[PDB]
Amino acid sequence: MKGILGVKVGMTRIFRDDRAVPVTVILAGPCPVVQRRTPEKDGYTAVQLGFLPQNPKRVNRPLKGHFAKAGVEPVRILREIRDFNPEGDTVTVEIFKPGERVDVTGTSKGRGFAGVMKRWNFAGGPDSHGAHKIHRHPGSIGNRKTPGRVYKGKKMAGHYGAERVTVMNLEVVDVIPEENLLLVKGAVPGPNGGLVIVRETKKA
Amino acid sequence: AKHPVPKKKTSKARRDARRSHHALTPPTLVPCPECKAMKPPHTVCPECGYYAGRKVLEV
Amino acid sequence: MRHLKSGRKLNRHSSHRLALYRNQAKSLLTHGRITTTVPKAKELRGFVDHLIHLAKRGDLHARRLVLRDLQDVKLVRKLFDEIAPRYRDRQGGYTRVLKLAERRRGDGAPLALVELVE
Amino acid sequence: MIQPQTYLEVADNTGARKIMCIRVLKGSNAKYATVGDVIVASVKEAIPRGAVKEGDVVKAVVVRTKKEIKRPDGSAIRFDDNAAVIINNQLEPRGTRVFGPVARELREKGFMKIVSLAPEVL
Amino acid sequence: WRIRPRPPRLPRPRPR
Amino acid sequence: MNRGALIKLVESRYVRTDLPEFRPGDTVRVSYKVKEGNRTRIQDFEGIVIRIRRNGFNTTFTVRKVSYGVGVERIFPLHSPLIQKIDIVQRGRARRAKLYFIRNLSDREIRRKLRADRKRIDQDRAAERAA
RNA sequence: CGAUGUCGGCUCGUCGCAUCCUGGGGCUGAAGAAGGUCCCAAGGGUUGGGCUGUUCGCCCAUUAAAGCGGCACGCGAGCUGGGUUCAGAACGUCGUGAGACAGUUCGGUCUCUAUCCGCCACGGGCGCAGGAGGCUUGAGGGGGGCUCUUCCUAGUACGAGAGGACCGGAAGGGACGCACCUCUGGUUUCCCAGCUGUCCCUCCAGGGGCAUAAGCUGGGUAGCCAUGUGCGGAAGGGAUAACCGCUGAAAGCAUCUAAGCGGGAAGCCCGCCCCAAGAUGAGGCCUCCCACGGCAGCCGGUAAGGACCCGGGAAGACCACCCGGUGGAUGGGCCGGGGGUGUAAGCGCCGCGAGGCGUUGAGCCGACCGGUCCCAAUCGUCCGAGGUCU
RNA sequence: GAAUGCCGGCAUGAGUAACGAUAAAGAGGGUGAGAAUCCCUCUCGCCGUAAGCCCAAGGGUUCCUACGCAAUGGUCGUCAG
RNA sequence: CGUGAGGGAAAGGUGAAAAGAACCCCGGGAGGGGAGUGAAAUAGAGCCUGAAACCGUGGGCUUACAAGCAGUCACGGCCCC
Ligand SMILES: [Mg+2]
Ligand SMILES: [Mg+2]
Ligand SMILES: [Mg+2]
Ligand SMILES: [Mg+2]
Ligand SMILES: [Mg+2]
Ligand SMILES: [Mg+2]
Ligand SMILES: [Mg+2]
Ligand SMILES: [Mg+2]
Ligand SMILES: [Mg+2]
Ligand SMILES: [Mg+2]
Ligand SMILES: [Mg+2]
Ligand SMILES: [Mg+2]
Ligand SMILES: [Mg+2]
Ligand SMILES: [Mg+2]
Ligand SMILES: [Mg+2]
Ligand SMILES: [Mg+2]
Ligand SMILES: [Mg+2]
Ligand SMILES: [Mg+2]
Ligand SMILES: [Mg+2]
Ligand SMILES: [Mg+2]
Ligand SMILES: [Mg+2]
Ligand SMILES: [Mg+2]
Ligand SMILES: [Mg+2]
Ligand SMILES: [Mg+2]
Ligand SMILES: [Mg+2]
Ligand SMILES: [Mg+2]
Ligand SMILES: [Mg+2]
Ligand SMILES: [Mg+2]
Ligand SMILES: [Mg+2]
Ligand SMILES: [Mg+2]
Ligand SMILES: [Mg+2]
Ligand SMILES: [Mg+2]
Ligand SMILES: [Mg+2]
Ligand SMILES: [Mg+2]
Ligand SMILES: [Mg+2]
Ligand SMILES: [Mg+2]
Ligand SMILES: [Mg+2]
Ligand SMILES: [Mg+2]
Ligand SMILES: [Mg+2]
Ligand SMILES: [Mg+2]
Ligand SMILES: [Mg+2]
Ligand SMILES: [Mg+2]
Ligand SMILES: [Mg+2]
Ligand SMILES: [Mg+2]
Ligand SMILES: [Mg+2]
Ligand SMILES: [Mg+2]
Ligand SMILES: [Mg+2]
Ligand SMILES: [Mg+2]
Ligand SMILES: [Mg+2]
Ligand SMILES: [Mg+2]
Ligand SMILES: [Mg+2]
Ligand SMILES: [Mg+2]
Ligand SMILES: [Mg+2]
Ligand SMILES: [Mg+2]
Ligand SMILES: [Mg+2]
Ligand SMILES: [Mg+2]
Ligand SMILES: [Mg+2]
Ligand SMILES: [Mg+2]
Ligand SMILES: [Mg+2]
Ligand SMILES: [Mg+2]
Ligand SMILES: [Mg+2]
Ligand SMILES: [Mg+2]
Ligand SMILES: [Mg+2]
Ligand SMILES: [Mg+2]
Ligand SMILES: [Mg+2]
Ligand SMILES: [Mg+2]
Ligand SMILES: [Mg+2]
Ligand SMILES: [Mg+2]
Ligand SMILES: [Mg+2]
Ligand SMILES: [Mg+2]
Ligand SMILES: [Mg+2]
Ligand SMILES: [Mg+2]
Ligand SMILES: [Mg+2]
Ligand SMILES: [Mg+2]
Ligand SMILES: [Mg+2]
Ligand SMILES: [Mg+2]
Ligand SMILES: [Mg+2]
Ligand SMILES: [Mg+2]
Ligand SMILES: [Mg+2]
Ligand SMILES: [Mg+2]
Ligand SMILES: [Mg+2]
Ligand SMILES: [Mg+2]
Ligand SMILES: [Mg+2]
Ligand SMILES: [Mg+2]
Ligand SMILES: [Mg+2]
Ligand SMILES: [Mg+2]
Ligand SMILES: [Mg+2]
Ligand SMILES: [Mg+2]
Ligand SMILES: [Mg+2]
Ligand SMILES: [Mg+2]
Ligand SMILES: [Mg+2]
Ligand SMILES: [Mg+2]
Ligand SMILES: [Mg+2]
Ligand SMILES: [Mg+2]
Ligand SMILES: [Mg+2]
Ligand SMILES: [Mg+2]
Ligand SMILES: [Mg+2]
Ligand SMILES: [Mg+2]
Ligand SMILES: [Mg+2]
Ligand SMILES: [Mg+2]
Ligand SMILES: [Mg+2]
Ligand SMILES: [Mg+2]
Ligand SMILES: [Mg+2]
Ligand SMILES: [Mg+2]
Ligand SMILES: [Mg+2]
Ligand SMILES: [Mg+2]
Ligand SMILES: [Mg+2]
Ligand SMILES: [Mg+2]
Ligand SMILES: [Mg+2]
Ligand SMILES: [Mg+2]
Ligand SMILES: [Mg+2]
Ligand SMILES: [Mg+2]
Ligand SMILES: [Mg+2]
Ligand SMILES: [Mg+2]
Ligand SMILES: [Mg+2]
Ligand SMILES: [Mg+2]
Ligand SMILES: [Mg+2]
Ligand SMILES: [Mg+2]
Ligand SMILES: [Mg+2]
Ligand SMILES: [Mg+2]
Ligand SMILES: [Mg+2]
Ligand SMILES: [Mg+2]
Ligand SMILES: [Mg+2]
Ligand SMILES: [Mg+2]
Ligand SMILES: [Mg+2]
Ligand SMILES: [Mg+2]
Ligand SMILES: [Mg+2]
Ligand SMILES: [Mg+2]
Ligand SMILES: [Mg+2]
Ligand SMILES: [Mg+2]
Ligand SMILES: [Mg+2]
Ligand SMILES: [Mg+2]
Ligand SMILES: [Mg+2]
Ligand SMILES: [Mg+2]
Ligand SMILES: [Mg+2]
Ligand SMILES: [Mg+2]
Ligand SMILES: [Mg+2]
Ligand SMILES: [Mg+2]
Ligand SMILES: [Mg+2]
Ligand SMILES: [Mg+2]
Ligand SMILES: [Mg+2]
Ligand SMILES: [Mg+2]
Ligand SMILES: [Mg+2]
Ligand SMILES: [Mg+2]
Ligand SMILES: [Mg+2]
Ligand SMILES: [Mg+2]
Ligand SMILES: [Mg+2]
Ligand SMILES: [Mg+2]
Ligand SMILES: [Mg+2]
Ligand SMILES: [Mg+2]
Ligand SMILES: [Mg+2]
Ligand SMILES: [Mg+2]
Ligand SMILES: [Mg+2]
Ligand SMILES: [Mg+2]
Ligand SMILES: [Mg+2]
Ligand SMILES: [Mg+2]
Ligand SMILES: [Mg+2]
Ligand SMILES: [Mg+2]
Ligand SMILES: [Mg+2]
Ligand SMILES: [Mg+2]
Ligand SMILES: [Mg+2]
Ligand SMILES: [Mg+2]
Ligand SMILES: [Mg+2]
Ligand SMILES: [Mg+2]
Ligand SMILES: [Mg+2]
Ligand SMILES: [Mg+2]
Ligand SMILES: [Mg+2]
Ligand SMILES: [Mg+2]
Ligand SMILES: [Mg+2]
Ligand SMILES: [Mg+2]
Ligand SMILES: [Mg+2]
Ligand SMILES: [Mg+2]
Ligand SMILES: [Mg+2]
Ligand SMILES: [Mg+2]
Ligand SMILES: [Mg+2]
Ligand SMILES: [Mg+2]
Ligand SMILES: [Mg+2]
Ligand SMILES: [Mg+2]
Ligand SMILES: [Mg+2]
Ligand SMILES: [Mg+2]
Ligand SMILES: [Mg+2]
Ligand SMILES: [Mg+2]
Ligand SMILES: [Mg+2]
Ligand SMILES: [Mg+2]
Ligand SMILES: [Mg+2]
Ligand SMILES: [Mg+2]
Ligand SMILES: [Mg+2]
Ligand SMILES: [Mg+2]
Ligand SMILES: [Mg+2]
Ligand SMILES: [Mg+2]
Ligand SMILES: [Mg+2]
Ligand SMILES: [Mg+2]
Ligand SMILES: [Mg+2]
Ligand SMILES: [Mg+2]
Ligand SMILES: [Mg+2]
Ligand SMILES: [Mg+2]
Ligand SMILES: [Mg+2]
Ligand SMILES: [Mg+2]
Ligand SMILES: [Mg+2]
Ligand SMILES: [Mg+2]
Ligand SMILES: [Mg+2]
Ligand SMILES: [Mg+2]
Ligand SMILES: [Mg+2]
Ligand SMILES: [Mg+2]
Ligand SMILES: [Mg+2]
Ligand SMILES: [Mg+2]
Ligand SMILES: [Mg+2]
Ligand SMILES: [Mg+2]
Ligand SMILES: [Mg+2]
Ligand SMILES: [Mg+2]
Ligand SMILES: [Mg+2]
Ligand SMILES: [Mg+2]
Ligand SMILES: [Mg+2]
Ligand SMILES: [Mg+2]
Ligand SMILES: [Mg+2]
Ligand SMILES: [Mg+2]
Ligand SMILES: [Mg+2]
Ligand SMILES: [Mg+2]
Ligand SMILES: [Mg+2]
Ligand SMILES: [Mg+2]
Ligand SMILES: [Mg+2]
Ligand SMILES: [Mg+2]
Ligand SMILES: [Mg+2]
Ligand SMILES: [Mg+2]
Ligand SMILES: [Mg+2]
Ligand SMILES: [Mg+2]
Ligand SMILES: [Mg+2]
Ligand SMILES: [Mg+2]
Ligand SMILES: [Mg+2]
Ligand SMILES: [Mg+2]
Ligand SMILES: [Mg+2]
Ligand SMILES: [Mg+2]
Ligand SMILES: [Mg+2]
Ligand SMILES: [Mg+2]
Ligand SMILES: [Mg+2]
Ligand SMILES: [Mg+2]
Ligand SMILES: [Mg+2]
Ligand SMILES: [Mg+2]
Ligand SMILES: [Mg+2]
Ligand SMILES: [Mg+2]
Ligand SMILES: [Mg+2]
Ligand SMILES: [Mg+2]
Ligand SMILES: [Mg+2]
Ligand SMILES: [Mg+2]
Ligand SMILES: [Mg+2]
Ligand SMILES: [Mg+2]
Ligand SMILES: [Mg+2]
Ligand SMILES: [Mg+2]
Ligand SMILES: [Mg+2]
Ligand SMILES: [Mg+2]
Ligand SMILES: [Mg+2]
Ligand SMILES: [Mg+2]
Ligand SMILES: [Mg+2]
Ligand SMILES: [Mg+2]
Ligand SMILES: [Mg+2]
Ligand SMILES: [Mg+2]
Ligand SMILES: [Mg+2]
Ligand SMILES: [Mg+2]
Ligand SMILES: [Mg+2]
Ligand SMILES: [Zn+2]
Repeated sequence: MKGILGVKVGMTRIFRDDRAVPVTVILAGPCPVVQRRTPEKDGYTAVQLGFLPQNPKRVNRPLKGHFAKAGVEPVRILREIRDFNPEGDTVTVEIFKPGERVDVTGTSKGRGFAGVMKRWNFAGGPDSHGAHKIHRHPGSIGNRKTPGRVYKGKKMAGHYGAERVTVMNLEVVDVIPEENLLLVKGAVPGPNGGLVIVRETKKA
Repeated sequence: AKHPVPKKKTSKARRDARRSHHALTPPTLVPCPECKAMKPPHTVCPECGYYAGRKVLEV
Repeated sequence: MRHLKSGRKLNRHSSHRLALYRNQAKSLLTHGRITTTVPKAKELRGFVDHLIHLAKRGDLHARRLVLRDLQDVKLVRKLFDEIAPRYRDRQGGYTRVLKLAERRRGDGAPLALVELVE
Repeated sequence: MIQPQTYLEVADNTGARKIMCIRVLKGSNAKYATVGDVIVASVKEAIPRGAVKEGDVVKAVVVRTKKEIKRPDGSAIRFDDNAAVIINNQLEPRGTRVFGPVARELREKGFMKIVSLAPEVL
Repeated sequence: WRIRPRPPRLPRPRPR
Repeated sequence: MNRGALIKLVESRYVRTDLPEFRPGDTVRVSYKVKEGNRTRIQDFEGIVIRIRRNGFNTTFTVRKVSYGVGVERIFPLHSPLIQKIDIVQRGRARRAKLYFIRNLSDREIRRKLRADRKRIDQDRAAERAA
C-alpha cells in the first residue's frame, strides 16, 4: 500500500488512441522519508513523508531537530502513508506506472456557509403561486409533539467543503519522471496548488 | 411568522453568563522609535509624524 | 462565493463605484496627497497608477484615454507636463498608502493617506 | 435532450410531421432521450391518408437533437431541429425513406436501415 | 386516511 | 514552481502546427476521420467557421453547415489527431467574432453579411507562390 | 373552550413490516420459461403524465416494482390556501315571514425580530501535572447499501411444438451520491465592441454622464456552475435467518440435535469513505527548552515556543484555518505570456456624401500562468518552563 | 401575595430589531475644546407638468440677525423650524 | 386628550439662620477635588428621614465529568468571631 505527497496543478485533456481522455496533473515527486513508524515503537506501520523544500529560516527549532535526526533538509509538509515501507529513503512518481489505479485525497473547495439547496441538493419552494419568502428554505424539520424534537444529524444549512475528500479508482494515464508529473484521468479534490495524496487503489 | 416571544425572564446569572465574551481587548501599542511615544503599530506616529525613519506628515 | 475575485465593491453600485474612483484620481492628482479610509486608499493605488503610466507614454492616444476618467484638460496637462516626468525611470509604484493612527469620531472609520511618490 | 411534451419532426414518408414525446423508453425513470433512444410519442400533425394519422400512439427513435452531443474523440455535433423516425416494435422504420442527416450514433445503437436510408450520416 | 371528512373546530383567524 | 508551465509541458506531445490559420467567417473544409462499423473513413465536413474559442492547446472551433435541409453545427478541437487536413475554401469578412447570428438568416442574407475578405484572399494567392 | 389553527398539496423526512420490487428459501396440479402459495428478510429502490381541491379512485405511457401503514389522519412560530366556518350574492328545496339545508354556486385580511430545549454549523474558556512544535492510534460515531437490458454459454438442458433455462463469463444503461471545470453548456454590474435620444467637455473629430439598482444590443476570461466529466454502490473475510444437510442416540428402526460438524440471504459483524482522545478511560511516537532570582503556594526576568500587529489567501459571516511580513515575491503596480473583444485614435488616399480602403488582428484589455523589490508587510510589544506526592 | 387588580419605581428580552424610500457620494480649505454630519470650493449624482415658482386654506413668529448646545434632531453637531 | 358636549392629571419638605459654598485646582461646559460655612454638607440645593426591586466596586467561601421546584439532613474542607 504505497503513497506519495503531491500538489494538484491543473486539468487538461490529451488524446490516446483517438479518444479524448480528460486528465488532472499532479506534481507528485519527490517525497523524502522523514520517519518510519514501527510496531515496536509506534504500534502500526507507516512512513512519514515530506514535500516542498522550506526556508531553514522558517523552520523552528523543535521541528529542525526533528528533520535533522532523519538527515533531511527542512521541507514544508509532513504527512504519513500508512502500511507503507519503501526500500529507499525517498519516494518519487515512479512508484506508479500507466494502467495502474489510484485513490486521491485532497481538501475540497470550501463553499463556506452554504444553503440547504447547495449543500444537500434540496428543492426549496415554488417561485410563484403565493410561495412566500421560502424559495430557498428547507421545509419542515420535524414532526409535532411526538417526538417533539429534531433528529440528530438532520440535514441543515452550514459550512460545506474545505473538508477531506478521497476519490477512488482513478486511472494512472502517464508518468513523467523527469518533471515529477503524475497524470490521472478524472477529477481530484480541491483547487490547483492544493496538497493531495496519491495511494494505490483500495478497489479491485 | 407568529411573533416568537421569550418564555422566562432571563436570570441575572444567565445574562452575565452570556456576557463572558464582552470584555474589550485593550489597544495594541508600540513605542515610536523616534519620539518614544506609545503609538499603534504600522501607523504613522501621530505625535511626531514619523514613519519608516523619516518625516511624513505634520502633527 | 467570492473565490479568486478582484476588487472591492465598497457598498456602491457600478457607476457610483467608478465615479468614486474618478473623483479621487482627480483629487489625488490635484493635491498629490489625500486622506481617506484605508479600504478606499488601497483601491486608489492602481486606478491612479494606470493613469500616471499612460501619462508617461505621452502619445495623443494616451491623453485622450486618461481624459475619459479625468475630464479636465488643465489637469491632464499637469499630468503629462509636471507629474509624469518624475517617473520616467520608475518601474511602477507611483503611489504610497500609509495608515493613520487616529480614527473618525462619528463612525470610527480607520484612515489612511495616499500620496504620489517622489 | 428530448423529454415528455417535446415536439419533434418526423423524417420519413410515414405521413406524420410532428410527434409529441410522452415517455423515454430507457429503463425505470430516464430524464431525457438523445440520438439513438426510442420514445413513445403522440402524433400531433399528420398528412392526409398516410401510414399514421393524428392522435396515434407510435414508437419512434430520435435521429437528431438541437442539444449538442459530445463524442469520445472530443468532437461534438448538434442539428437545427429535433427529429425522430417512426418504427415498429422490431426497431425497423415504418416508412420507406429518411429525410435529412442523422447522427452516426444510430449505427452503434443498431438502427442500420435508418443509417443506410439517410442522405447524410454525420 | 379518515373517510368521514372532519369539520374545522376553529375559524380562520380574523382581526378583532 | 510554475503550474502553467507544467501544464503546457504535458500539452506539448499533442500540439499541431501543420494546420492553416483561419478566422470566423472563413468557409472551410475539415477532413475528419470516422469509424463506421469496422472500417475507417475520411469524411469531409465543409462550412463557415462561426466560433473559435481559445485556451491554448484546448482551443476549439465550431463549423456551421446545411445538409439536405437541416443545419448542422460541428465542434472540432484544433489539435485533434482525427483531423487529417483543413483546406480553406473561402475567406470572409466578419465584423463580429462569434457569428451565432447567422443561424437565423436566409441564404441571400448570409452572403450579404459575410462578403469575401478580399484582403486575405489576395494574401492567400500571394502566399502559395513558394517558388 | 383566560384557544391544543382545522382537509388536500409542497417541502423535509423518520420509523413499523402485515414485503410492491430486488435477495434467500420450502410446497406446487413446478417439463422448460413463466406463474400460484407459504416462510426468511425493512438494506436499498419504489416513475412521468390526463381528470377532480381532492386523500382515494379511474385512465394513458412506462417499470425491477409502480407496497401498505405510524409519527396531533407527522410537518400552517416552514410555505401554500384549491376544500372547509364569518359577513356579500344566486339557484333548487323548505318556511306566511325573518331566514334555512352533510344540497349546489361566484367572491372573500394566513401575524418582519427564536428567550429555553432540540437541530445545523463555528468559536472562546478550562482541563488533559514541566513547558512546547509537529506527526499519529481509532475507542466510539456517521455516511454508503439500488437495479435493469443485451451478448457468450446455448437456440444447449427441458418440450410434440411453440417456447427456453440453472451455474459460469462479458459489455452497455437508468436513477442517486461525492468531487471536479479538460471538453460540451451557463453566467460572467463595466472585460471589449456596436447603437438611439439628450446634456455636456471643445467648434470639428474624439470623448463623458444619464436613460436600472448595466440605457439598449452583440460578445466574454477567472470564478461559481449542470445540461458536462471523473469516480462510488462493491470485492472479500466472519457469524447467521428461513431452508437444506453429515454423523447420531433417547427410541435395536427413524430422526439436522438431545453430544458435536457442515451449507445457507441485497440482510447482521468486519471491510470502503468521513468525523473523532472533552475516549475527564483526556492515549501513543519524533523533536525542542530545562536545574532563573526572592519571602505541591506567590512574585517577578527569561528558555523553546506562542500571541498581538501587518501583507494577504479557491479559508472565511465575525471568530477560526492556512501563507507571507524586507534574510521577503504576500497584496498593489509594472512587464511577458494567456484571454476577451475583433482592425483604436491619428494621418494618407478614394467618394458630392452616409461611408469605404490602408497603416492594423490594431487598440483597449477583471480575476487566469508567471517574472519584477517600483509601492505597501516600518518599528516593535506582550505572554510564555524551573516541572507535587509512595 | 396573587383579583389579565390600581399607582409608581425598576428589571428581562439586548447592546438585540431598528435608526423612516437604493437619487450618492469624494477630496481640499476653514471654524472650533471636539467635525463623515457646520461654512467655502472643486468634483460626482438626483428632480425639472418638479423634488422648481406664485396664490388659497390652515398653522401662528416658525421670518431676519446676534450669542448659545442641557434637552429637542432617530448618530454627530460648532448646525437648526 | 377630544370637532364638540366632555374627559382630566402629575407635582409638598435644605437649615435655627443662606451662613446657598469667595478663592484655588482638573474640565469646553457638566461635574468633581481642596478651601470656607454649619451642631450636622451621603443637611449642597437632582437637598429631612432615605425601605424594597434594580445596577455596581471590593472582599471571604465555592464552581469547567456535571442531571436541577434549587431546598433539606448528615459529614468533611476553607474563612471569620
Ligand atoms: Mg483553472
Ligand atoms: Mg500517451
Ligand atoms: Mg491533505
Ligand atoms: Mg479550500
Ligand atoms: Mg467560499
Ligand atoms: Mg457545491
Ligand atoms: Mg451539493
Ligand atoms: Mg443542485
Ligand atoms: Mg422541486
Ligand atoms: Mg425551484
Ligand atoms: Mg417539484
Ligand atoms: Mg400571501
Ligand atoms: Mg416571493
Ligand atoms: Mg415566510
Ligand atoms: Mg421550510
Ligand atoms: Mg420527546
Ligand atoms: Mg470550514
Ligand atoms: Mg466527502
Ligand atoms: Mg472501472
Ligand atoms: Mg414567515
Ligand atoms: Mg409574512
Ligand atoms: Mg416578529
Ligand atoms: Mg411562561
Ligand atoms: Mg427566571
Ligand atoms: Mg443573582
Ligand atoms: Mg452580577
Ligand atoms: Mg445567558
Ligand atoms: Mg452577546
Ligand atoms: Mg479587556
Ligand atoms: Mg452563494
Ligand atoms: Mg453572491
Ligand atoms: Mg488575487
Ligand atoms: Mg472595478
Ligand atoms: Mg450594503
Ligand atoms: Mg448601502
Ligand atoms: Mg452609501
Ligand atoms: Mg452599511
Ligand atoms: Mg447606471
Ligand atoms: Mg479630509
Ligand atoms: Mg490591472
Ligand atoms: Mg501630440
Ligand atoms: Mg482606460
Ligand atoms: Mg456620529
Ligand atoms: Mg463625531
Ligand atoms: Mg487602527
Ligand atoms: Mg424533416
Ligand atoms: Mg417531412
Ligand atoms: Mg382529430
Ligand atoms: Mg384537428
Ligand atoms: Mg448511406
Ligand atoms: Mg454528395
Ligand atoms: Mg388579534
Ligand atoms: Mg493555464
Ligand atoms: Mg474557457
Ligand atoms: Mg451556408
Ligand atoms: Mg458588407
Ligand atoms: Mg478585405
Ligand atoms: Mg377548546
Ligand atoms: Mg394558556
Ligand atoms: Mg393564548
Ligand atoms: Mg397557545
Ligand atoms: Mg383527508
Ligand atoms: Mg414476516
Ligand atoms: Mg427470489
Ligand atoms: Mg421476494
Ligand atoms: Mg406446464
Ligand atoms: Mg420455473
Ligand atoms: Mg416460491
Ligand atoms: Mg427495505
Ligand atoms: Mg403516478
Ligand atoms: Mg391539459
Ligand atoms: Mg394531478
Ligand atoms: Mg386527485
Ligand atoms: Mg374519489
Ligand atoms: Mg419479476
Ligand atoms: Mg409488473
Ligand atoms: Mg402512511
Ligand atoms: Mg411515510
Ligand atoms: Mg395514533
Ligand atoms: Mg392533529
Ligand atoms: Mg395532520
Ligand atoms: Mg411545524
Ligand atoms: Mg397540518
Ligand atoms: Mg399560515
Ligand atoms: Mg396545512
Ligand atoms: Mg405548529
Ligand atoms: Mg405552534
Ligand atoms: Mg378558500
Ligand atoms: Mg385568495
Ligand atoms: Mg368557498
Ligand atoms: Mg313558498
Ligand atoms: Mg307548508
Ligand atoms: Mg308557521
Ligand atoms: Mg350554503
Ligand atoms: Mg357542509
Ligand atoms: Mg358551497
Ligand atoms: Mg376577483
Ligand atoms: Mg412581514
Ligand atoms: Mg437563543
Ligand atoms: Mg439551556
Ligand atoms: Mg426548555
Ligand atoms: Mg476548543
Ligand atoms: Mg504527562
Ligand atoms: Mg505539556
Ligand atoms: Mg501541539
Ligand atoms: Mg498550533
Ligand atoms: Mg486517523
Ligand atoms: Mg469503530
Ligand atoms: Mg461519547
Ligand atoms: Mg458502521
Ligand atoms: Mg447494499
Ligand atoms: Mg442460442
Ligand atoms: Mg450445455
Ligand atoms: Mg424457436
Ligand atoms: Mg447471468
Ligand atoms: Mg439513494
Ligand atoms: Mg454535488
Ligand atoms: Mg467542487
Ligand atoms: Mg468547481
Ligand atoms: Mg478554465
Ligand atoms: Mg463556453
Ligand atoms: Mg465553461
Ligand atoms: Mg476600463
Ligand atoms: Mg432620429
Ligand atoms: Mg451619449
Ligand atoms: Mg462629434
Ligand atoms: Mg471615426
Ligand atoms: Mg448632468
Ligand atoms: Mg437625471
Ligand atoms: Mg441613476
Ligand atoms: Mg428598462
Ligand atoms: Mg453605457
Ligand atoms: Mg452582456
Ligand atoms: Mg454569454
Ligand atoms: Mg468566465
Ligand atoms: Mg469558467
Ligand atoms: Mg450531469
Ligand atoms: Mg453524471
Ligand atoms: Mg455508474
Ligand atoms: Mg458478503
Ligand atoms: Mg436423509
Ligand atoms: Mg444408527
Ligand atoms: Mg441420517
Ligand atoms: Mg446442538
Ligand atoms: Mg454452522
Ligand atoms: Mg452441504
Ligand atoms: Mg458460513
Ligand atoms: Mg450488490
Ligand atoms: Mg482524520
Ligand atoms: Mg488529548
Ligand atoms: Mg487526535
Ligand atoms: Mg464513557
Ligand atoms: Mg476525572
Ligand atoms: Mg486522568
Ligand atoms: Mg493520563
Ligand atoms: Mg496527548
Ligand atoms: Mg495506544
Ligand atoms: Mg476571517
Ligand atoms: Mg481576511
Ligand atoms: Mg472582528
Ligand atoms: Mg483579531
Ligand atoms: Mg501550523
Ligand atoms: Mg506566521
Ligand atoms: Mg517583523
Ligand atoms: Mg513570522
Ligand atoms: Mg508581490
Ligand atoms: Mg513564495
Ligand atoms: Mg505581481
Ligand atoms: Mg488586494
Ligand atoms: Mg496573447
Ligand atoms: Mg489573442
Ligand atoms: Mg479599417
Ligand atoms: Mg483607423
Ligand atoms: Mg477614423
Ligand atoms: Mg474629399
Ligand atoms: Mg468595414
Ligand atoms: Mg488582441
Ligand atoms: Mg491595459
Ligand atoms: Mg497583456
Ligand atoms: Mg529577486
Ligand atoms: Mg519600536
Ligand atoms: Mg391569598
Ligand atoms: Mg399582566
Ligand atoms: Mg395571559
Ligand atoms: Mg399586584
Ligand atoms: Mg396596573
Ligand atoms: Mg399602569
Ligand atoms: Mg413618583
Ligand atoms: Mg409604570
Ligand atoms: Mg407597572
Ligand atoms: Mg424605568
Ligand atoms: Mg436584573
Ligand atoms: Mg432594560
Ligand atoms: Mg428573556
Ligand atoms: Mg439590557
Ligand atoms: Mg454598542
Ligand atoms: Mg452584536
Ligand atoms: Mg437574539
Ligand atoms: Mg425595528
Ligand atoms: Mg422602523
Ligand atoms: Mg443591524
Ligand atoms: Mg425602516
Ligand atoms: Mg421611489
Ligand atoms: Mg434611509
Ligand atoms: Mg428601487
Ligand atoms: Mg475627492
Ligand atoms: Mg464634504
Ligand atoms: Mg465652539
Ligand atoms: Mg464633534
Ligand atoms: Mg464627506
Ligand atoms: Mg471635510
Ligand atoms: Mg459633526
Ligand atoms: Mg451624510
Ligand atoms: Mg457646507
Ligand atoms: Mg479637484
Ligand atoms: Mg421639462
Ligand atoms: Mg423626494
Ligand atoms: Mg392665513
Ligand atoms: Mg404644529
Ligand atoms: Mg444639544
Ligand atoms: Mg457644546
Ligand atoms: Mg444652556
Ligand atoms: Mg435628541
Ligand atoms: Mg443628539
Ligand atoms: Mg426622528
Ligand atoms: Mg431659517
Ligand atoms: Mg391634538
Ligand atoms: Mg370621543
Ligand atoms: Mg384642542
Ligand atoms: Mg370621557
Ligand atoms: Mg422629596
Ligand atoms: Mg424651611
Ligand atoms: Mg436645630
Ligand atoms: Mg479657578
Ligand atoms: Mg484649563
Ligand atoms: Mg482651568
Ligand atoms: Mg463650546
Ligand atoms: Mg463649579
Ligand atoms: Mg474632582
Ligand atoms: Mg466643590
Ligand atoms: Mg467648623
Ligand atoms: Mg462636601
Ligand atoms: Mg447619612
Ligand atoms: Mg441629615
Ligand atoms: Mg432623589
Ligand atoms: Mg426638622
Ligand atoms: Mg438624603
Ligand atoms: Mg439619594
Ligand atoms: Mg438601597
Ligand atoms: Mg463582587
Ligand atoms: Mg473577587
Ligand atoms: Mg453543585
Ligand atoms: Mg465518566
Ligand atoms: Mg473537578
Ligand atoms: Mg452539578
Ligand atoms: Mg430524572
Ligand atoms: Mg428533582
Ligand atoms: Mg427555585
Ligand atoms: Mg452520614
Ligand atoms: Zn513619534
